[PDB]
Order: sequence, then structure tokens, then C-alpha cells
Amino acid sequence: FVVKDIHFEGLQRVAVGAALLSMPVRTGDTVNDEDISNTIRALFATGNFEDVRVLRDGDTLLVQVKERPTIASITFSGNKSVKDDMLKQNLEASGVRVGESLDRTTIADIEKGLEDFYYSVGKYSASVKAVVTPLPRNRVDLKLVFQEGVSAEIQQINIVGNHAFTTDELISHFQLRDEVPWWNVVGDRKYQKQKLAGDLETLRSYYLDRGYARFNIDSTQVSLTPDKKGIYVTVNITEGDQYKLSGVEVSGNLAGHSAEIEQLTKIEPGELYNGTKVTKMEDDIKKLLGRYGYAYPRVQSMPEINDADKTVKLRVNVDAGNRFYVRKIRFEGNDTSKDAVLRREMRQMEGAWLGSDLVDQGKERLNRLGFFETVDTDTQRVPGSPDQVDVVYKVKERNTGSFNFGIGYGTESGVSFQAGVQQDNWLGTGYAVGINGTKNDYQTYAELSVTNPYFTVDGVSLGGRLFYNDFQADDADLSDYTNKSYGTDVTLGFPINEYNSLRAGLGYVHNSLSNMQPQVAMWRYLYSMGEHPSTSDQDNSFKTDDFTFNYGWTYNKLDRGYFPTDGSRVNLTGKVTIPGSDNEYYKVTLDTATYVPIDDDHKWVVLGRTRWGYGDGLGGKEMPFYENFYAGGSSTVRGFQSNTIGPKAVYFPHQASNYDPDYDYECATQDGAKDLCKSDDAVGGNAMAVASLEFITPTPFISDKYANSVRTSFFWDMGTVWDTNWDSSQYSGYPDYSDPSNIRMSAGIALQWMSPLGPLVFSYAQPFKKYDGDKAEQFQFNI
Amino acid sequence: LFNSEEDVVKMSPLPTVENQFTPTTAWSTSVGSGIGNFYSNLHPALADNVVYAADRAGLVKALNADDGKEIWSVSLAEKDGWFSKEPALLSGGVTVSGGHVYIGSEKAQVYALNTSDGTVAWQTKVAGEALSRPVVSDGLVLIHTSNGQLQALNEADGAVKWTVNLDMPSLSLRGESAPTTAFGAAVVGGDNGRVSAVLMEQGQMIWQQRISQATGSTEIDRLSDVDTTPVVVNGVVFALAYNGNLTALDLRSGQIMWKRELGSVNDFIVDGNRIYLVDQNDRVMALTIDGGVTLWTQSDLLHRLLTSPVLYNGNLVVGDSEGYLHWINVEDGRFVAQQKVDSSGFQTEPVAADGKLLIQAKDGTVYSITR
Amino acid sequence: EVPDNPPNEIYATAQQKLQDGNWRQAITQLEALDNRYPFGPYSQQVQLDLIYAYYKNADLPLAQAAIDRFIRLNPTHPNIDYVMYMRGLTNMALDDSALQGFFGVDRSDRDPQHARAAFSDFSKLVRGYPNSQYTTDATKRLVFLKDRLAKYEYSVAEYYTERGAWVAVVNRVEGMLRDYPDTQATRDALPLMENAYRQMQMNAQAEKVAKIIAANSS
Amino acid sequence: ERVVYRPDINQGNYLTANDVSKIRVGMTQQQVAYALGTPLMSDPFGTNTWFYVFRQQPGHEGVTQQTLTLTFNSSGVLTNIDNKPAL
Amino acid sequence: CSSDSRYKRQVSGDEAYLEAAPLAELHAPAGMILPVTSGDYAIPVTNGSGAVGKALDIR
Repeated sequence: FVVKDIHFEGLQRVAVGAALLSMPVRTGDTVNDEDISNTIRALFATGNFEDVRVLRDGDTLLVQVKERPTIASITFSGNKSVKDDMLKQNLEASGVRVGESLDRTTIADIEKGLEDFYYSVGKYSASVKAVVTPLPRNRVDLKLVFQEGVSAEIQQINIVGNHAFTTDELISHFQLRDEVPWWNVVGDRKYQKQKLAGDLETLRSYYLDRGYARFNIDSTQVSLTPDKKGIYVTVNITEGDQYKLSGVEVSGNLAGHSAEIEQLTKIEPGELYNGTKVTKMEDDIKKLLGRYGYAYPRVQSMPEINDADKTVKLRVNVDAGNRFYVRKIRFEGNDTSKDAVLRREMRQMEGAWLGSDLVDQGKERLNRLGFFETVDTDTQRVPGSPDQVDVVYKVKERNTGSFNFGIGYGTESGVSFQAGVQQDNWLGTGYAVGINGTKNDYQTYAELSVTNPYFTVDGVSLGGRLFYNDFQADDADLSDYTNKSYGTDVTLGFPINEYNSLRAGLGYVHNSLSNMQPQVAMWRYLYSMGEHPSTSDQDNSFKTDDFTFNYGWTYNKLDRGYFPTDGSRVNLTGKVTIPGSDNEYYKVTLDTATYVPIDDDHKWVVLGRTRWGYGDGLGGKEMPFYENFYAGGSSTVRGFQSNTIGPKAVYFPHQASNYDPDYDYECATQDGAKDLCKSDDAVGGNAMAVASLEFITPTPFISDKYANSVRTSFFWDMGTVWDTNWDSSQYSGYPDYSDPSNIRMSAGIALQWMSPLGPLVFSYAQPFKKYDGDKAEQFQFNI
Repeated sequence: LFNSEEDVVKMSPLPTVENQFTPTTAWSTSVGSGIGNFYSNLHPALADNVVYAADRAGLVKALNADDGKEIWSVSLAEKDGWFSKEPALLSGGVTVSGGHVYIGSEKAQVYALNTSDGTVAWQTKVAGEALSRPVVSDGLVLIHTSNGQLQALNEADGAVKWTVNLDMPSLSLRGESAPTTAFGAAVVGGDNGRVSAVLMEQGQMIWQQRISQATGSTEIDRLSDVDTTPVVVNGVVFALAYNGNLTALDLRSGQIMWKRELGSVNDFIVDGNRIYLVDQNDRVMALTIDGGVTLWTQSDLLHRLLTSPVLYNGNLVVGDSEGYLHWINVEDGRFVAQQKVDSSGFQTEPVAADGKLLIQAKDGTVYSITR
Repeated sequence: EVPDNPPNEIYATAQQKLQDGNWRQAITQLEALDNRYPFGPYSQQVQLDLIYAYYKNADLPLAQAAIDRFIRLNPTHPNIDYVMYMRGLTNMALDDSALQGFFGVDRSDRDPQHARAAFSDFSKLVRGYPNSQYTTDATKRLVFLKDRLAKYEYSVAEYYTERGAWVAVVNRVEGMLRDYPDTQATRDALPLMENAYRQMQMNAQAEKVAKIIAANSS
Repeated sequence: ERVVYRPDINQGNYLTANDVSKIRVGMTQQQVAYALGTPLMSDPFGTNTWFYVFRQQPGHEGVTQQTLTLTFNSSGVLTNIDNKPAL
Repeated sequence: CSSDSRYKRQVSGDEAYLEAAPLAELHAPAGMILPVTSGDYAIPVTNGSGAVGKALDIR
């Protein structure tokens, strides 16, 4: 037989000639019946032809084909929290995907491959059925029933052969404490075989430090409890005996640092063997040789375990590299900010021997940078010299955009709103933009704030802040305390060290007031102003163009730009007045941020946030009441309304405010509340002492897609604001705050939420100790 | 509301509540917290009408086989160890031979409690827990452990004769692979899916025969750990592989007479020429001894988590882990009686002993049944 | 968006929504073209259109993925010069594409990561197709791109001139001269190395660079 | 000026006194490079002038530097061990 | 929805890159010879026949 025409009955990925070429008998080649069967298998060797029926019209071949190709979709059903793409990936481990050859044989290969995966999920009561659903002209949907019944659970690890400790104290020193003996309380358990893999060396490292160099885990028998749930394990171990580290005999290339390498391995001979200390002491040598330039130091300890006295003998084999490994360095991930911004954030320079932590401190400086999401590098050895490593600092930059909002219910009332947005160095410009402002009837506030933090080479933080508060506090007119405040604030930072950086600035505080509030602490500073404005009336205006000089300095040794976990930061900032001011005063403050990790996983770190402030006149004046300090609200003592903690002024017995809202906006005025009302809100202390005691807390029930910058954060908030300029005959039958014995107290949790608009903090705090004129807002809403 | 937070699997519990020979109790005397949540081979035994029963919480009784009153009582709650406390926790069943209640523990001890008081007349350790009830013969206590070790402990005073590893399972699985003495040879299964007869008197391999699959690269039973423990009625070793796959094979060579490598067999007894066997459907089926020729089967038992089919009061008796005792017709699979005497599910087999039907569930410890 | 029609109807609606410019819909035709029906006679032109329509949807690495698809589908094609352009044309827009340019913020001191890769492809054009319609603009890419790649590592060579790492000046300045001793930045990094030796008391080696300034800055 | 508190900058690629004594005028580049490795600066311009040049900034007044050039010929054989300190 | 998608045929909007930047060359003096372009920096110069700008058809 010799074929004159091959009949092609449906191929759909293999071409007409490409099928024909896979036929060992081509059109014109002679047909053998063995070639026909060879046409069957070799078109079965197409990997796309489900069935191949090679016949012939005498010789003229009739190759009737069924087709495997494109699986046009794959459907999952019963695809529970074990994700269907992972169920697709064991299906991809079955060689199956969308747009693929469907051999309809690998159905159970998907299934039993997933059922074996379902075993290694953590379940065993979990099955799966794959369903073929045909789509146009060869195509198929792969529907997939997943019959997942229930999961397995680790119940109790029976560690037999334990002759040094007890099993339960190991389980305590794997994870556990007690459960209500009128003492501490613990949690729950589930199965995974890698937790089994982890605790067995937590078993061994519990042996490796207490002696026990011939501790060995002999065997392990997981109980197949016949339920597919009960995971008990019968583990055979053997402590061998206690062992001692009885001597260090370090040898090899100690690179001329032999005493130092011996000093890291200064041990007690006969001390119970701590193999965990030994490998540490190897790493002590490695960073020693690393900081000595030897980027690749071999250090090989060897405990010659002397069972005859139940000791070990530490041979160490050390071998360092060469010094000048940091030949040059590279910088990647600087597509948005330049190299020299990231390049100046380093302590490791090229043309040097390796300081092993100079790479790391600069990476910690890059961790202290804040224009990042990741800090990484590629410290790659350029081959060709033992003085040759490229450190390719590849990092991921900032996630930008942040918003803050307040509402005055505009366009359903008077057009009233609070704005505010932060650009977080938009596009890595080295221009951090955060701009806010608000327009109500009460105020029409304007503000500007941006800086190039490095605008000149010495770290010129080119920050000019602007403000124009067209603030009136309008009830109907300029009757209750207008203040049109306007001007600028240009401030500059300069690094005095690598973790110490100074600050200095100037303020132009031009205020335009009218009909000020008919009260003591308002007029008392204005009595210190050289004015004597009307006690019983809001008819009193004020124009101050204050020329003020600002200053400060910061400490910065604390980890991360957007989720730190360890270290300390001090942030000095204050102000003072100069000639040309319309008032002579100072105002000094400081902020601190010190992180003490109780958990060494740093899921629980002490975060102490406290605020201090003091200010008075420079002689013959006061610090203004509008610069007197406050607390409450979103402050370090939250659970309050805003401006609750502080001194409480007294309205003079007042008449119309040049317009009194009738039995509204009460200032001891003519309509209501008259005859020496007391200003119940915190009008301000010229001194301040407040604190907030926060903690890192992990979120063990939250999808950690975003928890890298999400910090649930408990607190116990407490403090005072008090005026050292406070009167006490003016405030005789009124709140006196001349002393900081006004220690408020609240407690609760802060909920920092990483949005694409930045971290969003929210609080609930119940104030359980308060002082005069405090107000309480437990449902505390912050940004 | 609160119901909507959980997830389930399926069984079909108690078809055919039957009382045609209406079952009652012979007595009920519950030992304590018995067979437990471990892979357990502890089961009640009834000897001398002095019911040497034990739990896993230490307590070993001798109840009396009329009312279950304590003829003696002890506790294997040892007061020290590497769990800081050592109860009974028995990886072997109750073997009473002589003045010795031999029980193998998950404390790795095979005791031998003196049947007059229950005091440990000897105890000797085995390699970890046992896959096996103590099999006491030839001066030996035959234990096949979870480490696969056919061990031989001196049944009179306690002394290891030969600890011989034969068939440890593929992934250290569990299931009974108890060393049965047949033709002088210890015949062991193995939850590697195999079976082997081995000269018991030193632990010398007569043959080893892989029958069929175990867990590991061919994922099989953890709903019911299949006893590969061979019931060797005569020189055809009758056994199962660990995937349930039944076999009948030579005792001196392991040459297969016939084998069901189709076996979903959970429990299995050779009832004459009719091998009565609990499948994974928890159906009882009478295959032949010269084939898998179904002489009869059962549909009245279906998804029950059964025990082994035993005989008592003229009916095929089988309890289940739903705690329902059943009295099957010894022929074609029909109930005659059915009994819930359990406060539990009967994990252990109905011990049709002393003219009674002794049982002990995990917390439904010792009841005893007549009809 | 993705149709399950016959592919030439999908191809008819493909070349519509390309010339309609419906790249949200045009790609979903061309994807339904070559993925569902991987036997298109236009599946080179579809994958030509895919590199096009991905780039026309500004899907730059997906144009590059369709490039590598077209590298895999048609490595025998007259429009791999297209590919070698659209490779770098991705890697032009893959490298620096921020909105920061209107306000006077540089992006060439920013990394030339894919501008290196664009220089590769626009050289791989003018190597692999030194003749094509795409080869002239790629030659127009390269001599311009070497100067963009000048100003990054010049800002590195100036950085060690800032650092006082004067060995690392010379390792960067000659590192520029090992990279591009034809850009104006290399003439002007040349005094930094001339400074660098001079600060390291290698005034003679510095005055060697002064004669190098006497030649190379000319 | 009068600064008292500053960041401080080192720059290695030096040679120790051991490193000078390992090598000699007449020794090859390689016999130098077996004990010292490469310098982090040489002369591409001119011959093999291997610059192990240390620098350091210890403060406002004064500077720390060890400039050492290892001038090898066209054959790479050492012709100068130019020890030169700061200033 | 304000999110849209449309872009037609051209080389990228840097038409400065149709102009191939004037490179101020560096000839080494004698005895002071420096290395040359290495790495990616290799320009087989062919502005021999070929389209720039919009004329470069991509399809």
C-alpha cells in the first residue's frame, strides 16, 4: 500500500503536515499495516492526539484523530482555603494547565496527586475529583470537585528514650507554659509535619547546650490514629550522656588575629557542653575576620567529644580570606531616587578593606532612610581576586500617598470641610510633600509644607513651611475670637554626626484678631502683653507679628522608616523670640522614641511615647496662651476629646461679644452662663508632662499581606498639662494648674492600619483617672 | 448560627436496630478511661471469671464475671518518668497466661501483672510502644513493636530473649502487625503492607512476602489501620496487606494460595471455610479460604467503623465505634440482634468469653453482654 | 473581553480594536487568538500585534513577554528588528518613566537599569539587524543612551569625589572610561581622578591625569 | 573651622609592614599578588603601578593616609615600592 | 469609569533619542593610555537606511 491522500480528522494544534510528518508513512511513502500502527503511536507521540484511528482507503490513508489540545479553562469546586491555584499547581504537577494538551488519563493524577498533596496539606480527610467538560471543537474545561472532609491535628508528642529531661519540659521549652493553675494560660494546637521537623532540633538544641554531644534522636513513630486526625508521635531519642566543653584547640589560618580568635573561644574546660555557643563562637570569628576585611572566613569548630570523661574537645579550623574584598559597590533599585542619595546612605566605601557591618550600618541607615519598602543588597564576589566583591545594594523604594480627613458636613450645611494629603516623597524626588488646610465659616486655613531633605550636599533639608489661617470662629460675625494668622516657617536640618543631626529655623507669626474671649488666661497673657483688654466684653483686638527663632536636633538609632522594632531616638525641637517680634518669649520641647524589645522576635517591643514642653516670656512678657501646651484627643493621653488635659480659664462676667449668640457660645455672656463662668476646655499650660506607653503586638489572626506595617498597639496613657504662669486667685474657686500633680490616666489599644494612604491609626481608650475639665472620647478616631 | 462554623465527613450509623434475640447486659462495671485516643491495641480480656481488665489511665482491674465486682484492682500509674508520670497506656492487649497479666504499654513496658492481685510480677521494656498484643508462648512474650521488632520477653520472670526487627512500616505507620506463632514460627504482618513467617525461637526469617501497598507513595488507610496480623489457621498463612489487601499464602515459603489484592478489609476472621471480614464499607463478607469466593456478604452493616466479627449466642457478633453491638446471622449478613450498651463507641472487639460478651470501649469500659 | 468565537472573527475584531485602539479589547482578541486557537496564520502578526498592542496598552514587560513569545514563536521573522527595537523600547520605558520631569527632577542620575537593557537591545538591533528600518533609530538610541548612561555613573564618580574615596573616584572615573571614554561626562570626571591622586599625594599620578585632561578633554 | 563632632571616613586598600616585606623590587606582579592580592587601584595609564593607597579622615585638623604604589614593569616585575604616608 | 486605555503607533516620546547625543570624545595621551568602552557600550553605528520617530512602524 502507498498513500495517495492522508485523511486528517481534527488536529487543532499539530499542523496538517506536522501530523503527516509524525506519521512515519507520509503521503507518497508506502503504507504498511505496521506503519499504520506506527502511525497510531507516533501520532500518540504528538502529545496532542487523544485517539488516532489510522485507516486507509485501500492505501489512501484515513487517519481519524481525537484531540488533546487547548484546555480552554479549568474549574475548581470545593476549592476551600487551600487555594485553587495551589490545587492548580498540583494539577500543574500533573502536567495540566489552561490551553493545554488534555490527555484524559491524568484526571486521577490530578486527584491522587492532590490527595497526596491533601495529605501534606495538614489534612488527610480530603479528596478531589477532576471533571472534563468539553469546550469548542476539541477544547475542554477541567471542572474539579474537591471533597475535603476534615484536617489532621497534632495531639501529643510521645518522646521515648528521653533519659535527661522530661518530654513536657521540652514541650514547654519548645512553646508552652501552664494553663490556669491560678497561674499562666496558653493556647491551642494543629498538625504540620514541619513543626515536627522544627521542634526536634529545638529538642536537640535543648540538649546541645546542656551537655549532650552524644544526644541523638533515635527514631520516630507517628501514631496513625485511625481517624485521619489524631497525630501522636512516638519519638525514640537518646541523651547519650551529659557532655562538657573541655577545651578549645583552635587552629588553621587565624589570619594574625589568633589571641582575638582565642578570645572569642575563651571557654571553661569542663563546662557542660554548649554546642550552640560553639557555633556562635565560630560566627564570632567570622565577623571578626569579616570586619578585618576577610569577607569569606572559613571557621570550622570540631568538638572532639571525649566520652571517657563525658566531655568534648573543641578543635577549631579557621581560615580567613583577604582584606580588600570591598573593591567597589553597586546600587540598584534607584530608578526613582538617584544613586548618590542611596550611595551617601552607607558606611562601607570602595577602595577599602571590608568593614563587615559598614555594609550593614549603611543598610541600617537605609533602614533608617524611610524612602523604602525593602532594604537589601547583593554582596557579590567579583571573581578574580580575594580583594574583589561587588556589593550591589538593590532595594525597593517608597510606597507614596497618604491622606487625612475631617468633615464639617459641607454642601448639606455651610460649605465646611477639612482637607489634607501627604505625598511621601512622590516619585522618589527627594521632595516629601504633605499639605493640609480647611475652609469653614470659623476658619479658612492655608498651609504649605515641602522639603528637599538634601537640597545642598551637606544635607540641606530645604523646608519652608507656610500658613495663612483666615480664622474667625464665626458664629455670625467677628464676635467670638477672630484670629487671622499668617506667615511662614523656614527651617533647616544639618547632620552633626551619622546618627546626630541638628535643626534651626525662623517663624513669622503675623496674627490679626478682634473681639477676643472675655476671660482671664486670655487677658492675663494680654496683661503680660502690656495690654489691659476688656474683661467683661469681647471687643478686644490683637495684632501680633511675632518674629520667632526655632531650633532643634535629633538622635537617630532606631530601625525602620515605617515599622521599627529596636533602638532609640531623641528629637529636640524648640523656639525663642528675636528683636522685631511683637512679643518676647520662648517655647522649648523634645520628642523621644526608644524601642526595647521584650520579645526577641520583636513582636512585643516597648514603645515609650512621651511629650514634654515648657515656655515663658523672655522677660516682661509671657509665652502666649495660644502657645501654651495641651493634651487629650489624639494626643499621648487619648480616650479624650481634644484639649482636655490642662489648665481651665475663667470667663469674666460678660455681656454681648459685640454680638452674642442668644444662649449659645457661652463665655459668661449676656445671654446665659453669666457672672464668672469658667472656661472648661483646656486653655493651655505653659508646661507639659504627658506620656503614652505603647507596644508592638502581632496580629496572629490577620492575613499578613499588609501586616508588615500594621501594628496593633496597646497602651496605658497618662500625664498632665499645667501652667506655671497660672494664677490662683483668678482661679481661686476654679481649676488651678500651677502644679504637675494633675496626672490623668487612660488605657487601651491603638490600631495602626497600613493603607495605600499610609498608616491609619485608630484608638479606644477608657480614661480611668482624670482631672479638672477633662472630657472623654473612648471611640477615638485618628489618622 | 453557632452550628454554621464547622465542617464534616460522613458515616451511615446504625441501620437495622434489631433485637430478634433481644440483647441485654451480662453486667456493666466500667473500668475507667480505657482505650483512648492513641493508636491503641489495648482490649479487654476475660479469664478465670476474674475479669482482668485495664484502662490506659493506670487502672487494672480483676472484675468478677457475674457483676464485674473487683476481685483485684491495681493501677499501672507509675509515679515517675520522662513525662513525670507513667500510667498504663497500653499498646498491647490484655494477655493473661499463668499468674501474669501481660500487657504491652506505650510506656514501652510489657508488664506481667500477677492475676491474684494485679501487682507487676514482672515488667520488661520493649522498643517503644508495641504494634502488638503480648503473644505469650515458648517461654517468650512475642511483641512486634512500632519499631518493627519481634521481641521475646521471658514470660515467667522477664528477660529479653530476642528482639528482632522484621517489618517496620514504610512511614512508621501504625496498625496491628502482631507476631502470631504458627508451626513454631512467629508469623508477622507489617504495616509496610507485607507479611512474614519467622522462626520464633531466635527470630529467623522463614520468608518475607510483600503483599500490597502501605502508606508512602501509594497513599492508603488512616481511616482504619489495617491489621496485617495474620490469622494463621493452617499452613496457608491468611493475612492482609496494609491497604486491606487480603492474602492467603504458604506458611513455610510465603507462596500465595490466593490473595484479594482488592481488599478493603478492616477486620477479618476465618469462620470455617468462610473468611468473615469487615471491609472499609464496614460490611461483613464471607470469602472462602481457598479464594475470595463470597459465601455471603452484609448490607445491614454499612459505614459503621466496626470491630471484628465474633460469635456469641448463635449469631455473628460485631460491635462498632458507634458503640452499637450487632448480632449478625452467621450466614448471609442479616442482623438478629443489635445492642447499644455503650457510653462510647466500641473501639475494641466483643470478647465473647466465659459465656458472655465482654467489651471495653474508650470510655465505655467494661460492660458485658448476654442476650 | 476575551471572545470564544472562531479566531478569524476574533482576528477581524482584533485588527479592528487595534485600529480602533481598544487595547483593553484588542489584546483580549489577540490573546484569544493565539492562546485558545494556537494555529492562527496571523499568529506571528498577532504576536507582532501583541508586542504592539501590549505596548499600545503600555504593557511594557508584557510586550517584552510577547517579544519573548515572538522570540519563541518566530525567531525566523523579518520583524525581530521590530522585536529588537520594541525590546529596548520597552527597556526605554521600563527604566525611567516617572511624572517628575515637568518640575525639574532628574531621572538619569536615577538608575539606567533597563537603559542598560535598552542599550543592549538597541545594540542587538544594530547588531542583529544593522540594516532595518528599526536600526537607524536604535543607532539614534545608542549614542544618545550612552550619554544617559554617562550621567548616572558620572554621579557615582562624583559621589566618591564627595566621599573622599579617591581610589573609588579613579575606580569610577576610569570605570567610566572603561565604560564610555567618549562622553562629555568622562572628560569631566577626568579632573576628579586628577583631583583624586592629588589628594592622595599622587600629584605626579594626578599630573599624569592632567596630561590626560590635556588630551582626553580635547 | 572649629568643628569638634563629625562623621569620620576611612579608606583602606593598604599594605601592612608585613605586606611590604613579603615583596621586593624584582618580584613579579603575581608573586606580589599571591601574598597581597590585587590593589584596588593600579595604573591603566602607564605600567603596572599597583596602588595600595590607604586614606582616613580622623577629624578637623590632620588626615590619615598611607599611599603605596607598587610599580611593576611591562613584564609585571616590581620596580618600586613607594611607601608614602599622609601629606 | 474614568480608567481608560488608548495608545497608537510610534517610538517613545523621547524624540531626543532620534538624535543620538553628541559624545565629546576622549583620546588618551601617549604613555597614558586608558581602556575603552566595555559592557553594554557597543554601538554598531548604522543610521544607514532606517526609520526614526513616527516613521518607525510598529505592528
